[PDB]
Amino acid sequence: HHHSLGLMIKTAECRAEHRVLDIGAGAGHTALAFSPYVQECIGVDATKEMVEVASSFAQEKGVENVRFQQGTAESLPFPDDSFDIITCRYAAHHFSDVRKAVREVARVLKQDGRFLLVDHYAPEDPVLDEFVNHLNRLRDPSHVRESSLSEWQAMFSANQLAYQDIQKWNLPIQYDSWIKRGGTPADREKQIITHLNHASDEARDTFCITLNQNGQPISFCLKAILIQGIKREG
Repeated sequence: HHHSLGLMIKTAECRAEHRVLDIGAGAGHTALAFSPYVQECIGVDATKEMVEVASSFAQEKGVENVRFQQGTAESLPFPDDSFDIITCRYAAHHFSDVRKAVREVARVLKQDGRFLLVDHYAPEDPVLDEFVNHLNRLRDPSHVRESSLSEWQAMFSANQLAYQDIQKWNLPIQYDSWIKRGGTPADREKQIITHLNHASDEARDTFCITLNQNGQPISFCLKAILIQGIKREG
């Protein structure tokens, strides 16, 4: 996911004295990419296993200014106004309570600090919203919900973040590879195939659904965005 990462780095306007928090840090790629440009990166991930993976990956690359810990966005342990930049890349759809996550992000962000949020999102039309959320939940039972852009705008406003859409793009998904990386079993996959094959015309257009004549899916697109939040006042 080099495009989203490069976009975030570009948009962040990194300075050498900046402190960065990465929410849902995974194997540590986002934090490592920021590390040459800032003073310090802190990653939080929900699983102990990813915290250990990220830390050994930092060691293996010799970076000394990145640290990882276990935690969730819904309860960040950090003081108010402590980060210059907060990043969240393809993680929000896994939050158990996104409204509480944003409240926490806003709390720990410094005044005029930047929240850089990349995720795929639900179209405004509730039927397309539902189609894509169901598709992603079938493949990943960790999936909670991908919010609409309306919803993000309302959550930012609720927490005194200025909202800006930096870039929107279609995120192309190669079906065979997507199923393999999800480890989805045959019966779960059969449900995915039925879902894609029975898509409305509007869903087929919106999500760029490509199929074989025998109904075996080939590709589709998710709707991706980089949103920037800036902490202001109320």
